[PDB]
Amino acid sequence: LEKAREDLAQIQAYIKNLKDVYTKQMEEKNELEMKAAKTKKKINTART
Amino acid sequence: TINQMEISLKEEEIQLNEATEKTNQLLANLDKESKKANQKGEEVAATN
Repeated sequence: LEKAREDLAQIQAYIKNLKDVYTKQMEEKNELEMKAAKTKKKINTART
Repeated sequence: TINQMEISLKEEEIQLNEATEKTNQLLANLDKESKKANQKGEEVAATN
């Protein structure tokens, strides 16, 4: 049980890191999407 | 000048799109790993 509890604490820390890591990844993805939209608008303006 | 700017923008854009695809694949792999970890954690929690 003590070994299991240590493993469980490690797992909870890993889950929080994954969740926080996932939120950071989502923010990065949103920034990338905004940059892509700006680049597409610039390309359309350039073609016109 | 506009043609040169457009070529540079396209190079940044194609490169950015390739980077986005790679990031999405990495995110999908991370999500699959997280789901496997969560199932293992649930089994460990039940045993505990």
